[PDB]
Amino acid sequence: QVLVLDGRGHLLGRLAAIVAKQVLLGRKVVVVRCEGINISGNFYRNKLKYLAFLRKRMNTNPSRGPYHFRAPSRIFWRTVRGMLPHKTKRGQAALDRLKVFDGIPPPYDKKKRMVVPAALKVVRLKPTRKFAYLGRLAHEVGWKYQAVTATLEEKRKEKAKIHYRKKKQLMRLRKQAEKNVEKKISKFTDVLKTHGLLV
Amino acid sequence: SHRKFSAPRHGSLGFLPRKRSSRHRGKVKSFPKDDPSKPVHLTAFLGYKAGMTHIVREVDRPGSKVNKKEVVEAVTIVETPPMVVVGIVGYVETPRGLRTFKTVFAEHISDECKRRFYKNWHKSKKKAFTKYCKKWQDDAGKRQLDKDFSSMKKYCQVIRVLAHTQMRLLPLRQKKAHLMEIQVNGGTVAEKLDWARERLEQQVPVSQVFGQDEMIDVIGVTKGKGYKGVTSRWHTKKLPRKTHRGLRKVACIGAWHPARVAFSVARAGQKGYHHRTEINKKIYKIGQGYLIKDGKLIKNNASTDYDLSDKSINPLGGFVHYGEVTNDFVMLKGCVVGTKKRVLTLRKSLLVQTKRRALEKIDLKFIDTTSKFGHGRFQTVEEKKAFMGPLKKD
Amino acid sequence: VRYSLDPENPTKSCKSRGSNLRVHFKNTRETAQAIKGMHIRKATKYLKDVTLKKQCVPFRRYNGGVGRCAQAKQWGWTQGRWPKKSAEFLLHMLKNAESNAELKGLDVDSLVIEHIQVNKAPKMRRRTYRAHGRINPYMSSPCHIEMILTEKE
RNA sequence: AGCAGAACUGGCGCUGCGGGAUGAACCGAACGCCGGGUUAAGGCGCCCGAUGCCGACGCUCAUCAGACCCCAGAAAAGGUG
RNA sequence: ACCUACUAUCCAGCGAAACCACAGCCAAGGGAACGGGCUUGGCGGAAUCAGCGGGGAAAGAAGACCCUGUUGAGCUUGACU
RNA sequence: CCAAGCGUUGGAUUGUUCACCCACUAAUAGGGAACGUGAGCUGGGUUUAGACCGUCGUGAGACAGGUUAGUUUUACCCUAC
RNA sequence: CGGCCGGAAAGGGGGCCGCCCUCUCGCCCGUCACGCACCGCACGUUCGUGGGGAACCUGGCGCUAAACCAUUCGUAGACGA
Repeated sequence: QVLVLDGRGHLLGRLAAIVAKQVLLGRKVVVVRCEGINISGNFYRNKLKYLAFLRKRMNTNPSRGPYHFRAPSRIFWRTVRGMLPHKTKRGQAALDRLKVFDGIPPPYDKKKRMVVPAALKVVRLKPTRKFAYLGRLAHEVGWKYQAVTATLEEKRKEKAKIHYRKKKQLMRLRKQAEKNVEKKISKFTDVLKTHGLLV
Repeated sequence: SHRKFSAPRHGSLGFLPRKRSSRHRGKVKSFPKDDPSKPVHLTAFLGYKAGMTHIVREVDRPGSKVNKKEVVEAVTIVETPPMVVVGIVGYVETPRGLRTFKTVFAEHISDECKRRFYKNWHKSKKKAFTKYCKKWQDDAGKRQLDKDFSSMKKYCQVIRVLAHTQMRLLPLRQKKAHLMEIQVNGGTVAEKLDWARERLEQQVPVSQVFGQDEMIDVIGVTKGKGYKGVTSRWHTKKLPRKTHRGLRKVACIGAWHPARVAFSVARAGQKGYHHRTEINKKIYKIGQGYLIKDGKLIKNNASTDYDLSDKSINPLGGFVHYGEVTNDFVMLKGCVVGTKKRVLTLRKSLLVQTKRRALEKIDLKFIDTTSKFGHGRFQTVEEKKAFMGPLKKD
Repeated sequence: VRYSLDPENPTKSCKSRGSNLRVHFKNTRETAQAIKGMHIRKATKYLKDVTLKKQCVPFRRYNGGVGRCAQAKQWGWTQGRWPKKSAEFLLHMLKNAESNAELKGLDVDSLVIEHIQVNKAPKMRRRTYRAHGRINPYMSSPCHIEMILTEKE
């Protein structure tokens, strides 16, 4: 009932356009690993794209001007907000269903992350083109927690490896379990093959 | 059109929010970073401004016109009684910033520190930490305290210490001590935690933290000056005498299509009581407080290698509007922020000090202890007695 | 006469009313809202503290340019004031209202005011003198005050 | 010259509607109150109804890319991109 | 730069006036050619106090500067009677 | 070539914009924001009514021809700070 | 049912040790019998001991505080703070 989308390898505008439509349909979408979001075009193109965005501020009072968010999660939150009717009541009610996170929170580390193949770099971009990581772009423009998130993301990398290697050994005993017991499960096995489930 | 003759703007915009400080005690916004090679030590201390006086010293800077000459320097007197460590705090480090992990206090807390946890000490029953101090005489409590300490061994990255000043030794009217987190910089987390556990309920003198001829940073609140105009706060040009609506103002504020008045224009408002951070202050001398041995006390705080006089740094009649300095003190070159009796934050430098100025040792020759309550002309009381002689009242 | 609100129980209720009282309407309404819910002996004690500047009257509606004081934080407000004539005229009225209750045989020490209403009286006519031979109005603002107390334990 | 003065016809003035982000003159189409269906001009990644077609063929990398009549900005010349 | 008096500040009391389509946060666009309202965006949090003069193309008076009226007045003369 | 980060002065004369000269300086660059800025200041000049001189007109009077003296109102409303 | 540990980036009633009672009842096939068979008809069927609020229950376990005003201070200040 809650969409947990992994942001690694996902294009900024293609993911935001699909999330914005799903969020407006009453679906709670949680986007995770926003530092893995990457944008087509060379890195130097996107930097001045964001640096000239920084220059756009209110002259008389910059505190009332555009709030330039530097975190990768809030940058992705900004581009979804521009894809939504946030000036209306239903637009702001939609944005409450969106939840962005840098790295992976402990609420969402022990969960399966969904992947949008339509909003993917490997699908929508030619292999000879250039792309820019949002995580590198954020720290290079004012984000202070890239190395902070990298070590905490490093910490859960072997912690899931322990779970996965235990998971393989857990189902290695499962796959070996049929190997001793075909003589008394063939009654259930063949009817699962006539209907096409193990063939 | 354009401005006829160019001139730099009045006032820096880095100190733009010239409001009254939300805090009264100076705050360390950025503690010095730590490396595991150094031993564990304190990085900040909290003192109180007493007064200022002269100094005489030899200059040993090569290549100057003033080399090997006697000079006078304005020096601040900051009375710095030792602290009492009452607790420690651990900090886990998050992608959203720095977050406190767990705060562990002492078993019994002195009533000077208990003043801070109350807005009204007279009406209160002084019931703070009464059930928390019951955790130290039950066997489940000690195991929980060790479990809390063992939890900070694993997860905490930055460890600070909670220490408070001692109002009993100071001559100030107030008795409410100021709590302060001081970051402990040194080795790894484990020995850092064990060192602060030992230092609980212990006296921390100034000499552990700072040393002589060392760059430090002074953090404090500006002297209050109340509501002020643009001429006093921003130092703008006074308008000529022929102005009708006044002359201590700003004449042209803004342009037309800039339909809002800008944030960069000098306007009247609160002047003073601003939080400030002054860097590169030189410690000429870390003094010693009054102490009694063999019956009589020792007060030769103003004694140097050449003066050898048993006078103290307290001038004739005491420091103006402060009192008498009886505890140990630090002597900082140049004026510091804040008025008399103002709480001052002392902090180690955030920059690597390798200069001719910052590595020059100081040898004091004469400390001026004359009366600052007017044009004083005598160092000690008995020197004036030898000059005046007998009086009518004798 | 024809009161603005009928009491839920006329046997346990007493009334008082003051018409064309020369006191400012805006100061009277502000102290009428703060006096509405309290007990009658709590009401009289509070009114004496207003005269002695011990407890303030929180100005909520007619508060343009009214200075703020430290005593308004007890009311969850910032702007406070201590109107003297406004509290003094409606101090005699509960004294009038106390006499009506004892004449009806009601218990004085348990009366609770529930309704108090301040209505604008007709404005008196004076004048002031301005520049270039001009005369401007000097409207007085008296007001009508009527309240109803009720027995409640 | 969004300047002044003429010829034919159509519009605005006198006129709402869909579209061109908006818009007196542009495109389509003119109007009693409604239901169903179907279109014009325009569009069909999100705002924003509609391509979430297993769309076809090629061109293009910009450290100032480009994106739809009116229309809202560009020339001569040069490039072993 | 500092000092004094009366204000300005607050309080006890008494207490108006000008002005007021509705009311008031901005960037760009278009528009009757310099928008608080329209479009696209930036965004937006009760009630207030002391200042302040950027804006409200601020308030004062159917522009006296210019022109028209087959509207006049003071004055002059080689205008007409 | 990148480059507006930081600076671009004190004075004689003239209301001056502009202009010239003296001196210093690293340099004394050019400009916009209703030809920025009068409820911020000044009224020196243009540009009333009083006058003087030159030219023109018989005359009343005229002169991007000079000279002289000539009331610079109001925030306590909303926004912005 | 008790412990035991594993969780700190915004942390689970997760697993393991022994317990006094429980059945091969758990589940899949096949026999016996029963269950308003409400006589064709709709928001049925859960998460739901859902969140919040008064009042009623039963007992156990407990705790006997602060803030503000006033006054004072003057490191502060128009008033507040």
